[PDB]
Amino acid sequence: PRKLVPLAYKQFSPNVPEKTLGASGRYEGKIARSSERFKELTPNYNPDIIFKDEENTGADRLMTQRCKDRLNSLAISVMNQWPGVKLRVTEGWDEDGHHSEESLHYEGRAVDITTSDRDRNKYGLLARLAVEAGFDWVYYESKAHVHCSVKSEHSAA
Ligand SMILES: [Zn+2]
Repeated sequence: PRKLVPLAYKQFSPNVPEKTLGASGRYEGKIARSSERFKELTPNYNPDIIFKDEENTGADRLMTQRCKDRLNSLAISVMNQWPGVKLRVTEGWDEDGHHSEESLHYEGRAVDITTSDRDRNKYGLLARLAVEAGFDWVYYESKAHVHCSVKSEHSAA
């Protein structure tokens, strides 16, 4: 086994920019409910994940299949890491323009996460678990959350 080293505040892994092919790849444009690409999004109702849903719209649950798969893997690892604690999503798909101009939040490929107990001291390790869970980019963006994203299925050729 390898020793698990938490990410430090503002560290990102892999250590390259988010929207490079070695990480989560390109911005593909905003997804709105009326978009054809809204069909890229699937609602995550994993009982072992808490969703903040501050907008009261269920947007936080709507994400791409790859995002869902990586998040679901991480959910198991979080419960393993801290028995009694669960993975929590505080911001998923954003319909409201609350990020920078070309955010993967706008297309359901990024989630901001915490632990269910909101113990900020756990977040560096949470970030390392997100890397181990296979998220394509993980960024300890604020003391209050870890930003995790995935690539799209649209660079296969
Ligand atoms: Zn984020």
